[PDB]
Amino acid sequence: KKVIATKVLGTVKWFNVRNGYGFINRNDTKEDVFVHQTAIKKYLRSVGDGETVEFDVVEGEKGAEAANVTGPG
RNA sequence: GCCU
Repeated sequence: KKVIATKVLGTVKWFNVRNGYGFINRNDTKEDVFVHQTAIKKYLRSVGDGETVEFDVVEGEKGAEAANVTGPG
């Protein structure tokens, strides 16, 4: 998957642990980006609604998606 | 695994 942007900050809109995905609102563009549980760095791979996260934006098979999702430090 |  092609990297489109790196070191992007965003706010978690919601993340559903039953379905394994959610959306992050990018702080730089105000657009939502899909996030799958497997894209979150070390339950073990989850983020919380309302938290600020840092991530890359990549081109998945269905459009842009988050990758390498971590805390901002 | 694209609005729960």
